[PDB]
This record gives sequence, structure tokens and C-alpha cells, in this order.
Amino acid sequence: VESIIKTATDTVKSEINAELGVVPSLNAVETGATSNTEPEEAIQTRTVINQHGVSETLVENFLGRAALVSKKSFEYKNHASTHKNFFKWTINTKSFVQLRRKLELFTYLRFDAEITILTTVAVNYMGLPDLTLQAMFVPTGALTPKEQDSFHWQSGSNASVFFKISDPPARMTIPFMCINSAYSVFYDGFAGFEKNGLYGINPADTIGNLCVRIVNEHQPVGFTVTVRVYMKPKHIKAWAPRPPRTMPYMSIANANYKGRDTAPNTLNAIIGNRASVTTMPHNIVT
Amino acid sequence: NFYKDSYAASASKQDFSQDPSKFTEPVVEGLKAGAPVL
Amino acid sequence: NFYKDSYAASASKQDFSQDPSKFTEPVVEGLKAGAPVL
Amino acid sequence: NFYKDSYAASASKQDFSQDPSKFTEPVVEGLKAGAPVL
Amino acid sequence: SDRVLQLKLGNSAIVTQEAANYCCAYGEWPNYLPDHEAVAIDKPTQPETSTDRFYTLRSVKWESNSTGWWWKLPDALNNIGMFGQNVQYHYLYRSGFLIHVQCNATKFHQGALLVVAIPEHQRGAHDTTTSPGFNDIMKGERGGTFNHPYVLDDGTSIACATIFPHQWINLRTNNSATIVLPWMNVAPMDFPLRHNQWTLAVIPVVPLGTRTMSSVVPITVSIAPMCCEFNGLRHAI
Amino acid sequence: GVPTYLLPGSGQFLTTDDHSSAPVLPCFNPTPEMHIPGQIRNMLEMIQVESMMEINNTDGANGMERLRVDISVQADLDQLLFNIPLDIQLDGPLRNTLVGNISRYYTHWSGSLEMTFMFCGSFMATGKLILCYTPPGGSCPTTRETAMLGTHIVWDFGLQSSITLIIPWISGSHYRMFNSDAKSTNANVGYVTCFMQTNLIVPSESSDTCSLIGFIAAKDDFSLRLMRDSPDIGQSNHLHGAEAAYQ
Amino acid sequence: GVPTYLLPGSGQFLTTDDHSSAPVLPCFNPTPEMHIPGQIRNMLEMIQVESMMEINNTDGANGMERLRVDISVQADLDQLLFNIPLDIQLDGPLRNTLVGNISRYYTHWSGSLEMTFMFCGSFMATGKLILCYTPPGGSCPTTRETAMLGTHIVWDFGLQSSITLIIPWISGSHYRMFNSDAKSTNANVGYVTCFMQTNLIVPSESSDTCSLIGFIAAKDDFSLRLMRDSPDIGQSNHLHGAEAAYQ
Amino acid sequence: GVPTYLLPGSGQFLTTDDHSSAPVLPCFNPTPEMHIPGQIRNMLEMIQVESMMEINNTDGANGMERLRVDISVQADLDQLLFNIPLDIQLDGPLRNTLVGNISRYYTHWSGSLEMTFMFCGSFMATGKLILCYTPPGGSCPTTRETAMLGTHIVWDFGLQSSITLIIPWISGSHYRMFNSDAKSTNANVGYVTCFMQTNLIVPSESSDTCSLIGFIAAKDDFSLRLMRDSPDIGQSNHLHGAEAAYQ
Ligand SMILES: CC(=O)N[C@@H]1[C@@H](O)[C@H](O[C@@H]2O[C@H](CO[C@]3(C(=O)O)C[C@H](O)[C@@H](NC(C)=O)[C@H]([C@H](O)[C@H](O)CO)O3)[C@H](O)[C@H](O)[C@H]2O)[C@@H](CO)O[C@H]1O
Repeated sequence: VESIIKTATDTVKSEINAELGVVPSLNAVETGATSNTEPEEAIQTRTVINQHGVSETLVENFLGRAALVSKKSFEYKNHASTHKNFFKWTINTKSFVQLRRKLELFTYLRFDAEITILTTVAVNYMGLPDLTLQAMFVPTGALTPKEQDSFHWQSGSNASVFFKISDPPARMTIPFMCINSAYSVFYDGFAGFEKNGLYGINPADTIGNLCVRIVNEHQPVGFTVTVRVYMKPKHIKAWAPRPPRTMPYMSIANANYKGRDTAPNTLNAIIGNRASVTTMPHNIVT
Repeated sequence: NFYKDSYAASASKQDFSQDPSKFTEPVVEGLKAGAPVL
Repeated sequence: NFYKDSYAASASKQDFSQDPSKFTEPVVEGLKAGAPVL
Repeated sequence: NFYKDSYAASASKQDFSQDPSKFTEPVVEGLKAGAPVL
Repeated sequence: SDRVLQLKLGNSAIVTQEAANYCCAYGEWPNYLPDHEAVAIDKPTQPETSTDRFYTLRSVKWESNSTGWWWKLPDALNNIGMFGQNVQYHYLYRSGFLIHVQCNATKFHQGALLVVAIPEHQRGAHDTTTSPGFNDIMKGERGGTFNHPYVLDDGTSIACATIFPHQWINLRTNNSATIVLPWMNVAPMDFPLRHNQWTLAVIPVVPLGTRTMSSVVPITVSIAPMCCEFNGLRHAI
Repeated sequence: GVPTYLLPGSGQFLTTDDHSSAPVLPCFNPTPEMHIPGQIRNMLEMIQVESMMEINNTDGANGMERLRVDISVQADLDQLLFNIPLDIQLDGPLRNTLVGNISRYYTHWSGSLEMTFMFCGSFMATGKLILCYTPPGGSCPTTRETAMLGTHIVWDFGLQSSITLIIPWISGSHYRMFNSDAKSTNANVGYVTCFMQTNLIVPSESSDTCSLIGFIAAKDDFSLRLMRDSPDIGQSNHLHGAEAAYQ
Repeated sequence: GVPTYLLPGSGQFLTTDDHSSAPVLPCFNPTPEMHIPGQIRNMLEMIQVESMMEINNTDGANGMERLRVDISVQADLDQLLFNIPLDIQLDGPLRNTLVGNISRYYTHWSGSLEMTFMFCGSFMATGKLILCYTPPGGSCPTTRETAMLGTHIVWDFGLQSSITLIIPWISGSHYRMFNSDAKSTNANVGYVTCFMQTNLIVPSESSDTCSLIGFIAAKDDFSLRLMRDSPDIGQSNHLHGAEAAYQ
Repeated sequence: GVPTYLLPGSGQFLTTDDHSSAPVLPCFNPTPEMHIPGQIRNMLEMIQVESMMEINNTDGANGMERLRVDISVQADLDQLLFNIPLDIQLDGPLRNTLVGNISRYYTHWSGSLEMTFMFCGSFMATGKLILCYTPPGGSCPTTRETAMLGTHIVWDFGLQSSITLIIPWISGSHYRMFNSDAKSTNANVGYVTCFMQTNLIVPSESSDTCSLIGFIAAKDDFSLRLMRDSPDIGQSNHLHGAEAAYQ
């Protein structure tokens, strides 16, 4: 059954059919199998040597794109009197819908994650400072800094990356780090031994915490600094495809749904309405 | 890859293996072309 | 080309093949030098 | 390492040799499995 | 030939004279945990016949306005027979499942049930940001019902649910559906009381209808664990 | 040292680039792989599975009622039962299907499609239908005499419950594309119509209104190109709990 | 020259990067190596050495009193003597041990643990104890009849002074992890309890209250992953003399 | 790492550079090639096709009247009929031709040119003409006795309707060039003049004024160098609809 496919299958010419006991166009959906009727059996076909490639749909390419997973703006200033020149982000891939929906087309996923960090600044004009930032990876529920200048930033073992706004976006790869053989995109269970735990959240699937601070002490004036984090999975293995999300997302913590106020994608009707089942939308009026 | 850890390497876009039948025909007894399914 | 997609490569300035006759002499019957054309 | 001094080289993460017994069993007379220690 | 079938496991057997072949999820078949994939080092117990047998759950009634039913595994069986006892006395379990859904009617009845085995069916709640609670998920042997089968109660769609292992019970065609499920998880074994590998969903896409004598038309589910293994023995929870 | 010079493009961050990058955790040993059922390697594998078309996408049809087409015993002959718009790249009965959803993550497509219909009436119900695929060019046919001239399959209800209408790849260009203009020569696929070949006939005790469920899928001669963001999902605000990830 | 372009990540300083760098002192000849006793090459070697568990971590127990558990001659049968929480990644009797301290520089762990107890009563004192390891799932057992159902070893005091209870690696996932939630399904290891199997029995001139010292260590099937800063040390100000290094 | 240093030119964007660059769409499979008639690989192939010279570029001559030269039955002998300026790099009868247009995308040229004239009078019309090419140096000849001393062809009207005057490459330097000075020693090609050798003679019912159509083309010993923007096209404002591409 398994084989190497590099192009769409060719078509073979077919002749007239009039054979008793042979009915290729009939099937039985009840078996759970998809129809196996071939074009050659449904109509008379010609021979076609198909050279169309199939590489753009390889899972590695389909998911292999750096997608925005985090966007955080904060004020860089004297906070004498809120993110005080730094922030902490519990990594998750459920906040931005484009990446989320694609990952959720699968049940399980195994991949390494290339992380790219983009920083921009704006004066709250005398020019834009070329600040140095520090992004420290702090494991699950592990100890995070509480001040822009706490000792925690000494990062003795935690991995930290220091980068300047004038440099290209910072980049590094976080390996597939799940305690299991693959991440659970969906988890029909409770993360704890008691009954009050959170449903659908397997801690094993949380890459960790990202603590970002501006290393420079505050300037005489304030600035707005925005940090964007992108993630690109690679060396991907995927299992058990799933029905695509139709209802708008409501929360990053669950699959709760409500639907749009009116079709399309309303709980009562996913597809937009047409006048009747005999009404052809976009009918050609020649 | 000049890095010492293999997971740091660039993407692997060379796996052209496929087996649609695990999704399209997961029936225990194979269905023959033209023959009545039931 | 260090990129994985061949279309990313630098230009290909090495095709010196030519066939002007498809534009200069697209006549079915070749015209011989010196001989009256008609 | 393109530097002339070997100490400038990148890390050496390839020494998988171990001998826990120098810490776990530094006894002069080896202890046999199952047999009474004393 | 592919319409009749007998399933026999342990001291239990089931026959159907109106089947539609049968489904082997993802073309796989259940098996015991191999040494090269094992994690827990204690010698496992493999009960065989006392656990790998058919357990029939209480039936449900297919009504003209039914929305569908679901049963989560292993939750639905965690308190039934010796499978339930092993589950309660062991921290870890592993097994496949042979599912057989039954529903007969009359040659004058019409209706179509989608019988699908969904891996990791994480339910969503409707019109609220609050995640589903323990009692919304763990129904046990009784199972639950769909609130909005149209979106599989998870914001997706039943229309594309055919991407999962399934069969249909179309009354004019067959009276039973059979699906064989292999162990499905990212770990070789798991704690049975807090995580459900599979969810059996039976949804009437085409409602039950007829103009003949009205009768109660039940839907029955029989499930047989396969290749059961348990590790981490202790007292019963 | 080595003499070098930076090229245009230097320093940029292209979201589709492909390079190695610094490992965050040196000497990290990933969890051993384990066999898991259902591995998928090419999205083309997913779109080959047939899924339900929302043919009854009409006002008054709610939820699952939209996934089935009801046919009744007719009083007249050669009756038109329903039609189906064919652009798997636009909103319509084919959009929320496996092939439709995945295809909409792309811009170009090529290949044959297959529509399978399962009759869900009672065993005592009989009938013959004709399913027609009309290549593009004109207005959708409204009579059987016209639809019958195109690609078609005459379906006889019986033990085998389902029929398959193949929509062969018939296009001038190698690929068709989406450009939001349903009437474009490089987008319009044509039409699918269904008429009674004879009639739905049932006895007194069988329901006289029966349902069909239509499914669609791509064949293995299918190909998709030019990845793009899907128009089927979007957001205006932060999702609930998103900001709490920073607290 | 060679045409090049800078990639994202260019110019950054990653604390875990691994590259060669300019030698400050060219032609420097390091002191010759000399054999030195006790070389360690993998931290796993260190955690295999058993160290004392602080089982008596209770108010009123000071210093070394916290490192020993006193047992007395009982008046009742099947008496519970003590229990021990098992998360080597959280504060408790196992935290300040060789395996606990080193493991806390990591986030993931896997492998069997071993607890050895040495009876330190007098030679004339006798007794039998039962040490039980209960895999996770429920509440800690409080009766011998319940604890006895788990993994255990019945210990008879005698010439060989110590007993070992192996806490075999029994987990669904390849690794367990720390996430500050002791009740998480990927963190909780279960429990260890100790009951009298018979009773501590001693003559008139022997002390009737004796101490046990419990030790713990990892076996060689242990593995640690994902380095992180240890929560066992921290600072709020400069250490004394730190600033004087600049004067 | 590798020690390097940036050279002058680093970071610049040269419109004629030649390097590979990041593929926007990884794994994209371009449409298969198909044979198509008329492939051209070198622009020299295009300029070898003869095209019409606008010899009658005079006030009063409109549109196509400018593409033909009318000759009439003469009353005097040895009459001058017309001349043609020869700089294929300047505005004149040769500018809007295939060779002229393409050559003007370059600055240097070398090779022989060929001028072919087709007589379009009636069959009953006869005549002999002399076409002369005068290499540069002096003023354009105005009498046949002078023009006749240069390169020439005496043309006799007959069944073969067209004559070819070869303008052989006669230059001191390997190439000639454009520099906007038509009288420069490296630009001026010389002149082409046409006189009656005998006379155009026709009977009463044939038109006594006939037209010639002159064509020009490069031979395969031609060569063009130094690409430049063509002076034949330009814009002062945005084209209509250009800004709408942003709306
Ligand atoms: C833009 C264009 O060429 N024509 C517009 C008409 O299409 C539009 O009529 C509505 O079109 C809707 C299209 O369906 C989608 C789509 O864009 O394909 C389906 C998507 O899943 C949906 N996405 C989400 C996240 O909900 C998307 C979205 O709702 C719209 O883009 C938001 O407006 O729509 C659908 O068929 C409707 O039923 C139909 O009425 C008309 C409306 O006036 O404007 C035209 O310009």
C-alpha cells in the first residue's frame, strides 16, 4: 500500500464497457471506505502522462512556515510610579488563529521549532535607540524574573539570547522537547490526579516560558517596544488528520464555540445560503 | 549543518512516501475494482 | 546554488542555440542560392 | 578551528566514558550480587 | 460473504448477517507492547480472556429528534467486569478495542447513522469561555449526547468527520458497524482514569423515519478491549 | 581572512526561508520515536478521503439538515431535483469538505474530483437518478434533455447503496486558480445537476420523502500549488486568555 | 570575493552557543595534565551515590535530628511509622540529596530510584518493617493492608544492617517533568510508606527508641533533560566583598 | 568561525548583478514545459528579418504613404529618385525597423546590412534602377555618374520582383557607435541613393506612377554591444490605471 509518489498519477486510455457483473461506479459508503471508482471506469479517457508535482503539499512544507505566535507591546521607561521594561510569556500556539487552525488539522505532531524574534520601537522625536534585549528560556512553571534587574537574569543554566534592535531578528531552534514521542495537539483528558484540573491541557505540550527584558536602563523619555515571536516547525511527523475548525475561536484554553452572528460559519449554518437547492450561484448569464 | 546538534539542521522536504489507503480504504477485506462492494 | 529550489539559481546565460530560419525563411520549399526564387 | 591555538577550539562534548564505581563502590573487596555484604 | 460476520473474543461472540465489511482503524491491528517501545519496567499482567472480551453497554433509543450519542474509552468500561478491576488496581493500562454498534429496524424504515471512532476527541463548550468540567466529560458506561453534532461539539464539523475511522449504519443496507481500534496515544501506556484515547460517536445524519407501525428502535454498543496490559499495581482507586 | 560582500536580501527575515539555526539546548536527547497509527506525509492523502457536501445550504435548513438532500415521489416526469456549484475555491456546498478546506490553503489546483451519493431511503424504496457534470461555457442546464448531453451516470437504487459521478479534469490550462471571480475562464469548473431518470417509488408504509447524502473527494491525479492563508478563519481581537499568558 | 548574506540570528549572543573564539594569549603552553583521583565525566555518576533523605522535616526537629526517623516499641499492631513524598523535583525529604540537587538543574527525568534504610538501634534490638511504594492515582495509603498491595520489601533487622526498596520507573510517558504542580499527571510519582511488619522489640538495657537513616539514589537507568537554573540558590544583593573587587 | 572582511561594493544593489536568491515559495512545482512555435534565443535572430523602411518620411505623407516610394515615368535622363540616410542609431527611415529598434537598445554595432526593394507597379511596367551605397567621407552624391562609383546593384524589373543591395560592413574600427553626433567618424555609415538606370516605362492602361517598398535587415555577421535604455519610449506621468493598482 505504501509507495513513493512524486507526481500526480497518469491517466490510461479506456474503451467502451458493457460487462455483466462489473459495476465500478457503484459503491457502498457504509463500509467506511472512500469510492474507488477510477476515471477510466466512469468515462472513456485518453492517455495522459501527468507531470504535476506534489511536493508543495508535503507536510514538511505545509507546516514549514514561520508563523506569528506572540506579539507583545510594553512601555520602556522609568516605571517609578504593567510590564516594567520586561515581560513573561507562557509559550503556546493557540493565540493566533492562522497557525492554530493548521496545527489543529492533526491529532499528534512531532517537530523541532525554529524561533525568530522581531523587535520594533517607537518614541512616545529625537531618534530611535538601538537597545539590547535579553530573551531567556525558562522551563515549565519554572522560576521567572520579577524585575528588569533581578539576579534571575544572570541565566547560569537557562538559555538566554542577547540581541540588538539594529541586528537581524534573533533566531534559534528549540528541539522537539515533549516528554512523549509527539506533542498532543488535542488532549481528551485532565492534566491532574484530582478532579478539579483543567480539561484539554496536557502540560507536557507546553514548550515553556519566554522572559524578555530590555537590558539598557531606562532613558530620560519613554518608548513603546513591541516584540514579535515567530515559530516554524521542521523535521515534522504528523498523525491522524482532523476536521478543520469552522467556528471562530473563543479561547486559547479550549475548543469552545459560538459561531458568527450570521452565515457563513454560524453554528446553525457553516456555508452561506443560496435561494434553493436548484438555484445556481454565479450562474453564467450569456 | 555546521551545528553539533542534528535537530538544528534545515528542513527535510524529501519524504515522498504515501499510503492514502490507511484513510481511504481502512477495510479489512480489500475491495476489487468493478466487483459489487457488498 | 545553495537553495533547495532550482528556480532560485542565478541566471542561465549559456544557451547559444539559434535557428533564424524559422523567422527569416519559413517557406515550405527551401530557396537555393543564386537560383530564381520564382 | 581556524585559530592556531588549540585551546581556542569549540567545546568537546564527546567524552562518554564513565566509572561510577569510584564513587558508588570504592570498597577494596568487590561486593557480589545477592551475597550477604558482611 | 462480506455481509455476514462473527466476532469471537474470550467467552463472548457476536454475529451479524447484515454487515458492511469492517474497519481496521488506519489499517492497523491491536498488539502487545514490544520491548523496544516499553517504558515502565515492572512485569505487566496480561489477563487475556478475562478482559479481552465483549462488554455490552446499556442501549439508547433512536428517536425522530435525536442528536447523537458518544462513549469515551476507556472511561465507559472503567467500572465493568475484570477490565474495570484491572483498571482500578493499576496505575497504567494499554489496549486496543473492537467496537460493534448494533441497530436493526424494518425494510420500511429509513435512517443513517455515522459511526465514527475519534482519537483525542477534546470537547468544547457552547457559548462560554469556561472549559468543560469533569462531569461534562466523564459519563462512564452511560455515555453522553451531542449538543451540536453539526460541529461535533468541538467547533469543527461532522461533515469532515469521515477523516476518522468509521462506518455507517444505513437501515436499508446494514444493521451493524464494526471498527477495530489499535492503541492510539503518544505514550506506550497511560493512566486510564484521566485520559480517554478514543471516543465512539454515533450520530443520525439522516433521521429515523417510516410510515409503518411505530416501534422503539434501539442502538446498542458492544466493546471488547484487545491485548490488555496493566502496570503499576497497587490498591483500587 | 576570506574576502566577502553582502548581497541584497542580507539580514532579511523571510517566513518561508530554509536554514539551520543555533540549537537552544545543546546535547539534548529527544524522546525516542514510537510507532503511532495514522501517519500522514502529504496533504494530498487527506483530500482523497470523501466528506459530506453541504448541498442543502438554504434558509430554513438548520445544522445537519443542510448535509442531506431530500427527494420525494414526483407527480411530473424528468424532474430537476438539485444542482451543485463546483468551485472548490469559493463558498458553497463544496467549501467545508476535506478537499475544499485543504485546497483553500492553496491557489492553484488540478485533478479529477469524485462525487459519491448514498441513498438513505428505506429498502422498499426504488428509483433511478441521473447525475450530470456539465463542462463550463454556458448557463446551468435546467432540463434533463440538456444536462444529459454532458458527462453523467445513471444511478439505479439497490443493494449497492452509493453511486459515484467522476468529475474528470477537463481544463484548457494545466491548473485552475482562485481569484475571487467565479466566472473567470481559469476558475469556473462547470456544473453538476441531478434529475429523476424515472422516479422515486415507495409503498404505503415507507416514507415518501427520502434523503441522499453527497460526498466529494479528490482522486490521486490531484495537485495543489501556491500556499496562501486560508480565508476560512480569522480574528479581530485577542482570544480569551491570550493576555493571561503574560500574567 | 565570496558573495554572502546574513541570516536571522546574526550578531546575537546565545549563552548556549558553541563556537571557537580568539585566543587571548597566543602560543600559551598550559600546565601539563597530572592524574588526579576522582574524575567525574557525567553528572549521572554523581546522582548514583546514595545520600541522606531529610525525612523528619518537622517543626521541633533541628539540624541532624531531621536526618533520622525514630521508631519506638509499639503497643498496637500494624502501625504506620512514616511516609515520604516522592517528587525529587519539589521541596521535601528528597530535595537536598545528590540526586535531588542535580536533578533540579534539569526539568525532565526518567529512571529507577533506590531507597536504602540503615537501622541504627542496638544489636539486641530486633524487628521487621515493610516499606511500600504506591504508584500514583489515589490518596496516600494509611493502613498496611492497603500499602501492602503496592511494590514493597519486608525488612528483617539483622547482621546486614540495611534494606533497599527499589522505586522502579513506572510511568506512562518516557519522562516525568517538573512544572510546580505536584498533582500533575506528568509529575506525581506516587508514595512511599513504612509500617511495622511485626514490631521493634528490645531488652530492658537497650534503648527502646531507635533511629533509621534513609538514603536515596538513582540507578544507572536514569536520564535527565532540559537544563535550567536551580531554584535552590539565589541572591537579592551583591555579596559581601563583590564591589571591593573593583577597588 | 571563518574570519572574513567586507569589500567595497558590499550591500549595493546593482541592477545587472547575477546571483541566486531566496525562493519565495519552497517546494513549488512550475507548470510543465510545452513545445510552443517560434522560440527565439538570441535577439540577433529577430533583426535578421527584413522590415519596412519609412523612406517617404515627409510632410504631406500620412501613415502608410510614408512606407512606400513612388516613382514616375521620367522626361529627363539619369534622374535621382531618392536617397536614404544610413545611421540605424538615429531617427530616420531606418529607425522604426526590426534591426533599428533592437539596435537602439544597444550602443555599438558591427555587421553587414541588406536592403531589399520590391517593385509594386503593374506587370506591364518595366524599368531599370541603380541602387548605390557610398562609404563615408564626403557629401551625398546627387548625380548617377558619382553614385555609380560606389557599391551598387543595377536592378531590372521582371518576374523576380525584388532586388537586394548589400551594405557590406566597411569600417576602420571593429564597431561603430551611437553618440548623438551623426557626423562622427565612428558613427556615419555613408549614404544610399537610387537613380533611374534607364526609365520606368508603362503602357497607356497601366498606372504611370508606381511604388517601391524598401526593407532592411542585418546579415548573420552582425553584432550588438553595450545595452542601454531605448530612446524610443518614455513617460512623464503615471499611466492611466497605474494608481488604481493600489486601490
Ligand atoms: C469579495 C468578493 O469577491 N465578493 C463578495 C461576496 O462573496 C460577498 O457575499 C458573501 O461571501 C461569503 C464568502 O464566504 C467566505 C469566503 O471568503 O470564502 C467563507 C469564509 O469561511 C468566511 N470566513 C470567516 C472567518 O468567517 C468568509 C468571511 O465571512 C467573509 O470574508 C467576511 O465578509 O466568507 C459567503 O458566501 C456569504 O454567504 C456571502 O453573502 C458579498 C457580501 O456583500 O460582498 C462581495 O464583495
